[PDB]
Amino acid sequence: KLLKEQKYDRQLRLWGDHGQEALESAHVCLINATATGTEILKNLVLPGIGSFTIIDGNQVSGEDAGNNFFLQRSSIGKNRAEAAMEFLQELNSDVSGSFVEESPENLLDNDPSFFCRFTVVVATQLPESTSLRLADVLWNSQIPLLICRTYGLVGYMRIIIKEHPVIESHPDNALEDLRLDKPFPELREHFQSYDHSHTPWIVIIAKYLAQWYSETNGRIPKTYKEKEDFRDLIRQGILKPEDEENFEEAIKNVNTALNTTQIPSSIEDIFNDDRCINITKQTPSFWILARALKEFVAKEGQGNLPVRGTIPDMIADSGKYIKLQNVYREKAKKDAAAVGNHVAKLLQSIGQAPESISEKELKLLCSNSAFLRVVRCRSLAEEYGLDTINKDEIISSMDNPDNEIVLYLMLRAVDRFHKQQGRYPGVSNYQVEEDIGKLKSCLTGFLQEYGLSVMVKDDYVHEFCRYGAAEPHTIAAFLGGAAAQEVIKIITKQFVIFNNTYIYSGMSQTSATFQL
Amino acid sequence: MLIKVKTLTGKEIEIDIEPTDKVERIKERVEEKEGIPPQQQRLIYSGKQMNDEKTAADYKILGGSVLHLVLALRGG
Amino acid sequence: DWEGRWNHVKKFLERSGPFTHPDFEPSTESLQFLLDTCKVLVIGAGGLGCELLKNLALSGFRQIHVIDMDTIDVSNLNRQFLFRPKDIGRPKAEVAAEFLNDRVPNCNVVPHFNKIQDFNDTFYRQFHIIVCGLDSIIARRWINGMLISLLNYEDGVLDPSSIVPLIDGGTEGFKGNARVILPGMTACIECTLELYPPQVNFPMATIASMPRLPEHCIEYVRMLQWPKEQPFGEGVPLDGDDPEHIQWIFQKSLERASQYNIRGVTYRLTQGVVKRIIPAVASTNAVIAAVCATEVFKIATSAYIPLNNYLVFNDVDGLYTYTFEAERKENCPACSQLPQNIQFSPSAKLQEVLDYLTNSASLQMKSPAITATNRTLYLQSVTSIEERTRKELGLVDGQEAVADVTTPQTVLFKLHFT
Repeated sequence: KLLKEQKYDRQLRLWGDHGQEALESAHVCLINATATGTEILKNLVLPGIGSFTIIDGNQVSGEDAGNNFFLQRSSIGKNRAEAAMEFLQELNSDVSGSFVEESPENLLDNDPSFFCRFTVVVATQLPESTSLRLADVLWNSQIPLLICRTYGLVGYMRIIIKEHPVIESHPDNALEDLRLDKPFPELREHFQSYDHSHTPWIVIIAKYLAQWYSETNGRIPKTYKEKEDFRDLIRQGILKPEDEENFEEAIKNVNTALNTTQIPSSIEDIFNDDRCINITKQTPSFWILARALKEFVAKEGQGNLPVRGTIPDMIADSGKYIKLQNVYREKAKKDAAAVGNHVAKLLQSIGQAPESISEKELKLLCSNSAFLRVVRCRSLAEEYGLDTINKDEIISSMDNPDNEIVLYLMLRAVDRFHKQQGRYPGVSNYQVEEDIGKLKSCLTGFLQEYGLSVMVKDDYVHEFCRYGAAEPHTIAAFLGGAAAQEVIKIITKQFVIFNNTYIYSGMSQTSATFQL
Repeated sequence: MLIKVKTLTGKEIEIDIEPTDKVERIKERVEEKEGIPPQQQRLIYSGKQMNDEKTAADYKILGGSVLHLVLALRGG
Repeated sequence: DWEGRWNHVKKFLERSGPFTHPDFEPSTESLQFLLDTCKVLVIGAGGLGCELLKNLALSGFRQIHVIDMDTIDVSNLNRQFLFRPKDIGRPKAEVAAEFLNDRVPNCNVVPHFNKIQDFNDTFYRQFHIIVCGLDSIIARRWINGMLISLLNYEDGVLDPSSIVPLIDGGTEGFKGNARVILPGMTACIECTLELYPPQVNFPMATIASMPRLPEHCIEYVRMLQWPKEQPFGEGVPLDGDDPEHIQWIFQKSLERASQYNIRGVTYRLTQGVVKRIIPAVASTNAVIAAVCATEVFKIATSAYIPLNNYLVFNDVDGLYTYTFEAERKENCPACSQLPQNIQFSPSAKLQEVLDYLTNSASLQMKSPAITATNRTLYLQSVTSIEERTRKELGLVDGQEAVADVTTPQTVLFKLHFT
């Protein structure tokens, strides 16, 4: 019981207990159990994912046991899905594994509805046909799909979720919601209420800010100067030349503390989304909370989001800091209640129970009010569609003969070649020579079929033939790590997922995200 | 002069600087916009890792130029 | 050893290509040579370490050594996949080789239950490439100097065959980096030493007088209250892994917090603060180790062009990576071909050097020691120090130098500034 918390400590410090819960309740579906799939799954079993299921029809080959850390020589000839399941199973006894000795295609035929069991579906090393088909089925089924592929020194990764909202965005670095520019009553009263180093830097800036406001009525914009001059105003207040570290600290925070209140552009857009504007019994929890946030802004929020209620640390008297800290804490608590009301009303006008949304959810939302984020991925169909193909992005990126998107195009060509030739370029050594041409033909065919006026160095046509469609472990491993975390993001809904196709080049040790 | 600095998540914000400003200040601009303590900022322009005591001019920065915030990690 | 096994590798050693490193010669004999003769040393065995071992093993390496002074702990099991609960208590390097040598048929991993400082040049010269998955800055700095001291300059001209490629990986939460160092050519660990963020240090003034955060309460019960009242017997040190010690600190912290009525003291935070814990997960380590491994392969096979010394990665917001060629400081106290020729005072007293070395952000040495000529000035490293560990005559005795420093394990080398 408590033994788990010891085993998962290092990660609990990242997504906390609730994240861990989400994870231990999920069920993942890995399509092919190659190195890529095996590595991705490895990074999910270790963390303690609830349960997984491997769907592989293929038999473990010689080269399969050669690049997979979860298939031994002893399992060559057996089912690749079952073989891997056993070895992966060993990593964590708290994870329950399962397998299906059939192909994706087979399942998509005899039973499409099968994938509705899964929280997420990770597919690896699939051919165009199977992807487009699976992508389609799952898109309609509302199932998150992540297509992963290792080809030579290239890592491919495309995520497909119609809409993924996230509250606990977890931003590295944000501005403090101190709001000196638009103080609230309680805050103002606190400042009026006023061991020289024992005084919080905020109260310091507030005092001199008030003074400056009298002798001006000005807020102190004029970056380069006014702020710089505001500093000198603070300096002329240091105890006869005693020291004052916090004073000098306040002077440094002046670069921040001035304007720290304004609704984030990204949130404005959430507010303006049809999903937020037009609510219905259909509307999911996230959007109802977003509306409540918007309503708040309009009414008691008076133009801004609920007060965060958290302040940075600051050299100051033990009791003074704690008092200051409560002013925000208490205010925040209030704004939260206000937002809460708007929720209940909204729920009622929809017919849902006022308690359809926990207080926990409410409190968390209000803390992250300024960091909400929504991601929406284009369907795989829209990308492959002749009219919808986002050529603006492709052509634009291709302005660099070596932009990672070269690799994307090459992958499409390789796919064309495969659809065409029924096999991949240069798999056998002697085929290389010949295929280099046949491949460029497909490349050009592909580029024309979509009207993509782009120049692709012939070098890349060579390289991919050299690759012989190999699945190098170190490459598969890289992808395995990145993919797993995106999957964990989907499950926990705790961070921000990349938007659409991610491309990694082991050659240059570089990568980029494309589309959207 | 209008330069761009890419965050450690590749955000990329735009900043106004005159070739006379110190690297030190370029960081203040970044903080001012992103809330990233200058203490933990490490800027990189074409290989050189900008010393916050020199000037933007010192590193041949010009309008369109792009700076990158970077880091090195301890764990393993 | 069996049909098909190395197919995923052969293609890169048997075929030529557009991006192949110049010295590359496509060969059918290459693979076997790699397997039989290329000696690679992995430093560290816990996340990056485990991951590294697997990557190299499945890439065509057999002659692999691993150093690691640690013992398996329950809290390694969420990412260090070569250890099981049954192995808890055992030596990491041991279990790691044990596992790998079994999982990957003919691997020949040799474990070394030691700390990098136990060895000397003789030992490190043995390897063709060294990959790190260390967990401290000091260690990276130490091994960095060691690989540099192996350099051999034939009359100012560096002999290339004395260069031992050093690939370093780092991790911290969802962030990580990888770099490729060619001592005596590429920027060294020292050259980029300032890329490491500052460590959040609490001024004791607030720790002892004005606590505000739970961390302050805990830092107190650990830094002051424990010593001041030998909790588990006199002389007995605080063991951050001792559940009972943490329990005592957690307790005394709840009390201190309650005094200044600060909320937020949790058992988990107590461990974090006491152990200066870094959040970690399997995913990030997998990514960095994979990059580093790929780079080791390139270096050993010339199948491609080696990364240009630096890559940063971040998972929090989508997927971001910045790759860049870090400039090699020409005055690197470490990789500088010649002595560090720089005077920091006309000629007054001593302290005004010990501090320059200790605080200069580009040196950041720890309890250094200066040697003149052939006497020792200050040392810090017991009584031997004392005598001299407690000046203008000598602050004149050298006159215009080659004063000679050595920092406590910061470097294996003896840094010679003038």
